[PDB]
Amino acid sequence: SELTQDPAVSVALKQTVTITCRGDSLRSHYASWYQKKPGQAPVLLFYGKNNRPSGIPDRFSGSASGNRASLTITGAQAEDEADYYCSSRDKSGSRLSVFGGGTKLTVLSQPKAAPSVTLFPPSSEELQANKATLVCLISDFYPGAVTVAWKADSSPVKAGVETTTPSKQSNNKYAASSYLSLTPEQWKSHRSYSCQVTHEGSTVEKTVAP
Amino acid sequence: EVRLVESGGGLVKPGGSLRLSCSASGFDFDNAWMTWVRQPPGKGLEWVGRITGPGEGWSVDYAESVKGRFTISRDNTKNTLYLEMNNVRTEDTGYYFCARTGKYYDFWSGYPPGEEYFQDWGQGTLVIVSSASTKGPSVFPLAPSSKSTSGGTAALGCLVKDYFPEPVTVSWNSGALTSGVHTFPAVLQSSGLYSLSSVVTVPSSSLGTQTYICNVNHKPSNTKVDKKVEPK
Amino acid sequence: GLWNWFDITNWLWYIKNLLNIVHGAIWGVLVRKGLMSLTTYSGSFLSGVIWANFAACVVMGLAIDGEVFWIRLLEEKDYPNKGAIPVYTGLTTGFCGTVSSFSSVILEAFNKAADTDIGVRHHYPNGAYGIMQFLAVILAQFGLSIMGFHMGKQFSAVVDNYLPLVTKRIYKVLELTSMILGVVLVVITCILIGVKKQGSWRSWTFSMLFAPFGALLRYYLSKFLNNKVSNFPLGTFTANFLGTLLLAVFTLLARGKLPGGKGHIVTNTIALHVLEGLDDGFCGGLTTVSTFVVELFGLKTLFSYRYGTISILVCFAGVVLILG
Repeated sequence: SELTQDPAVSVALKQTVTITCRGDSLRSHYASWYQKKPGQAPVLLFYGKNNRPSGIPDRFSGSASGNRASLTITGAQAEDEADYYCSSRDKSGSRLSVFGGGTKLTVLSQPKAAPSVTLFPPSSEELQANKATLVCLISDFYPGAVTVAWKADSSPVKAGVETTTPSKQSNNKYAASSYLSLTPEQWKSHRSYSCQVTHEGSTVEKTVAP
Repeated sequence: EVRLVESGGGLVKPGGSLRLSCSASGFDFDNAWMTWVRQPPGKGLEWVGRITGPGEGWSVDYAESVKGRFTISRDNTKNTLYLEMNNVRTEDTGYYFCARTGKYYDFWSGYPPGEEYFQDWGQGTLVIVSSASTKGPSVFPLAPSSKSTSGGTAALGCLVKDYFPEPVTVSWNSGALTSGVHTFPAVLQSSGLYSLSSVVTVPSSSLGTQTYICNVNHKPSNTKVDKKVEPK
Repeated sequence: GLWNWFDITNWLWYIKNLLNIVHGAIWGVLVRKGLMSLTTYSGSFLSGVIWANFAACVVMGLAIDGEVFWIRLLEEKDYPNKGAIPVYTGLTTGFCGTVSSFSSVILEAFNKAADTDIGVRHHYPNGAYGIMQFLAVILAQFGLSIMGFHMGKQFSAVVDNYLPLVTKRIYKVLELTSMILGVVLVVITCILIGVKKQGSWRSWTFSMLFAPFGALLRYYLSKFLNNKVSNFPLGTFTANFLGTLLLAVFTLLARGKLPGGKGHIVTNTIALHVLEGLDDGFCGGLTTVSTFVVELFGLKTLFSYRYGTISILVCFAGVVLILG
């Protein structure tokens, strides 16, 4: 990870906000910035010291100082919600370029709502087939920054956990899901299995036991 | 009015080969760099490589995870960009974009060879490097956990598992019931088999009479399978 | 065809370094001579060029905070660095460097020594007094320089934690000073008698002309011949050695007057003044305590004392060799 970024940032309407790009090579190289809406081609936003292509609204201003590259958005409108990427030299003076790990921006169009967490014990129907998939249910949440953590009793597990990127809901909320592929033998070897989920610093946990 | 269109997608068996083309016009092409950028779905996009012009004799560059496995070459006469892949690993999947490259170097503040900025991008092409194949789906009844709640809104669905490729378009009661029916997006397991679960928002007062029959219908395999959800 | 980007950008960076270092040296020599003419002895038992180095370090203290790549290089770490060694070329090796007078410091120490061994080096009184004054002057110079660097770093932190006040606000003033220097160097130097009419006007002209060449020589020594042997940059050291021997030779040529009639030859106000301008600019732009201080207790833990001792002792031994 040559370049690092904040995974997600939230801001209300008409209020300014900044997106921070941190990297070692930014000391001797300027940055670039790319708005990325899903299913659309990224459009160049801001690059160099003070260069911005014609057509883009003035609200996107970027500054470079020290080992940071900052693009600050002034007055995020309805259509400004997207992912923003920073790109520059990977090694300080090499013939390459890289990109940051991702920065999801969310304009607040819905007051914050807690997710509806649901967990189902593995059905016996998959159990006789030597399969045990745990299905954790994440729906009706806003905004889209949820991290699924699976705990084996007090201990954790990562052996078989799979998580999907949250998507749209009919009422503009978000929903997602996670799966844990586990053998039936290890299913009965632990006291409890939980899929903790955290959203904007708030967490909800649901436990299922044999 | 500058536009770049990619072409040459489709599924590729790992270790195979695939050639990607990019149509471009409406701008000086013999003196402008092209850069291949890829994006795995749901993740951050990554750099593949760039190809130069007459400034250096059409030189090449590549990513540290790509160097030696890809090939970038340009045919100026046909005004098209070509990308060649061999020995494709499972990580190569995602959207491939070919974007024109700009050059920027301030004369007082900077360090050679300056930054690169892409003055435009292309619509994109999709490549899916999967070791799987056309296989029928499965139906596992997601029991609504008879204990659960008794007066609230419970949940019950189906484990549509091990189906490929997209989509499955699960149905419910042959369309009779739509009480909060969501078909969640499929998840990518290690074995490259798509799987998704859809749930109907059921009150905890179902008491059996509220019957929910679960319709699974996979077009690519032409498999039509039905399953019933019943609590433990 | 048109050009080659990977080469045109390298050439632009090189010419940027050249222009920045030349302008920095030219603008720093005038500050040096302002300090020197402002000696106003009063107290300051040493005085003269003593303050100049003390100034050069303090301002350099505001650069070493953001220098990084030099600091990282003198830390043997961080493989993916490969950065520019003298970042802030127009200020680190420029104004901060050219102002320093390492060769002048050693010459002052030797001159105040005044042939410590008057007739015999074995005698305790004369030798002890001479070594005492030499150690005192060297300790004063380097301790004041290091203290100035320390206050520079501390004040840099104290001003940085509050507010940067936009860095480019200093970039604009640097640029406007550059245009002022260019305009002056054009008009005043071009509008003059062909024999470079005497007075305070010519007293700085040849020194100004010779200073940037010495600064360039030190810069190329500190970029090419540097980092050739580990923990011993050897670039600044060879630059200082060349500067101090050159200054000693030309001071013997001017002050010593070994034939006796060389002063009579330089009675004409050309031969002595070209040497004076050389002393002002060339050896003064080739020897830098500011880069020397950075190589000192800034970083290079522990081993720094070895570098300082070897540099000082070899320089003093050389300038003694010119005596013979």
